[PDB]
Amino acid sequence: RVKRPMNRRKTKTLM
Amino acid sequence: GVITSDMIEMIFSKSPEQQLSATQKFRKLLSKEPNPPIDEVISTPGVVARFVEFLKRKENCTLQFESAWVLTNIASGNSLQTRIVIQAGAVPIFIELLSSEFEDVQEQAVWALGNIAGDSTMCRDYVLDCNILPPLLQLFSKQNRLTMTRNAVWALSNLCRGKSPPPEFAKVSPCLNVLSWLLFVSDTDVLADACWALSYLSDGPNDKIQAVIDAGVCRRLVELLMHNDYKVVSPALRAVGNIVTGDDIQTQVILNCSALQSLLHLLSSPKESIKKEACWTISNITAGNRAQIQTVIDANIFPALISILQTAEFRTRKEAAWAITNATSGGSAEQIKYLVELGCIKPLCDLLTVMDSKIVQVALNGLENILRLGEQEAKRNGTGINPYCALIEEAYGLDKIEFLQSHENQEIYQKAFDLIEHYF
Repeated sequence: RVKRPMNRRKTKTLM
Repeated sequence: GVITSDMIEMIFSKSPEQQLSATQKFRKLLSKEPNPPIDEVISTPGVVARFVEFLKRKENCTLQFESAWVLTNIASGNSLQTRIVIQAGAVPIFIELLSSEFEDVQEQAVWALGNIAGDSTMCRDYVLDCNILPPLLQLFSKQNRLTMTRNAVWALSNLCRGKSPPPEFAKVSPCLNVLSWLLFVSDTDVLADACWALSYLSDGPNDKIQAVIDAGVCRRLVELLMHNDYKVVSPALRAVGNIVTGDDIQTQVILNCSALQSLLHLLSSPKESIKKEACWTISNITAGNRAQIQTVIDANIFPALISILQTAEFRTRKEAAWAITNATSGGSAEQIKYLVELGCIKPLCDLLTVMDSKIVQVALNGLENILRLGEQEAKRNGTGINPYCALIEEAYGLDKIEFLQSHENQEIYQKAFDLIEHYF
């Protein structure tokens, strides 16, 4: 009720 | 220039030797650290589809591997570049490749799907619509390989990621059990991405957090609050803070795991991010019944919150102020007494001269709770005068309240007037 709420990619390299 | 004609020739050659040669040339040229030439490979209309076609070559394991690597890197770029991969039809092929006999291939498949689902809500839901998770979840049955388990939990986190709009909950909820026993692993990367998936699934109505509670993870989450690597503590703290956004029963679940003890430790962490999210978790806790407020008290949290309110950055001080204010809203007459005994009047008053209007209102109502209680103690009439009207004056409080008359915000100005008239 009184609660307040809160407020990706990987490249591949051989090296 | 960047893509010699020899490459396209070998790519469309029917000799597997040359096919592989040119495909791995593309792979190497896309593994560049600064900026691989994604737009250059997409500008040759018939190569991306050609790679998609190579993915179906079960005869040759190396060729699907290299092609999947190329396509992962292409899918690691902008949204347009991955839309090229999608409308080339690569998603169902990758999903079928999850069940491949060759392990390198299925690892690259889950990586590609992780990048694709990590694009946007539309790509995420599209990958979900292709039935990704039934073959994805069986991948954890083999505890043999580590790199694969890492890639799998990260792809899962992408499938759960996004709140605008959230994924279809029934579509991604069946991964709760596998996450539940994935929290007992040793590797930090797997733990971190598992906690991230749990943090995403816990962001929502009390129904979704109730589901993840029914998965039985709160205990291991709080045990991970004390993890040594912050890559694990950040998302674990976030997931716990999400759970404590529910009703009293489901936050009491977190309290029964003895979480306040470790949250107190996190209130001293050097990372201000963790300090802030711990203050936020505790504020949500102190918005509850008198017993949850009391267990926050008996954990000796309010000393640390008052300290943080005096010396921390403003972003953190906000959540600390919400914590003590919430404790003053629905607290016992003796609990707020403990608060003022600790000396919370000076911090709240110090918060009145600040720019942010909303937390000024926070401090105002947090003081008005103390004033009203003090007036209720005065209603007893053992002593006529309100005892707190002098304690707030000694802290230069009414000075700042008076200044709040000239405040632009009508709510703040009017509230200051009401207070000065009623209690002074």
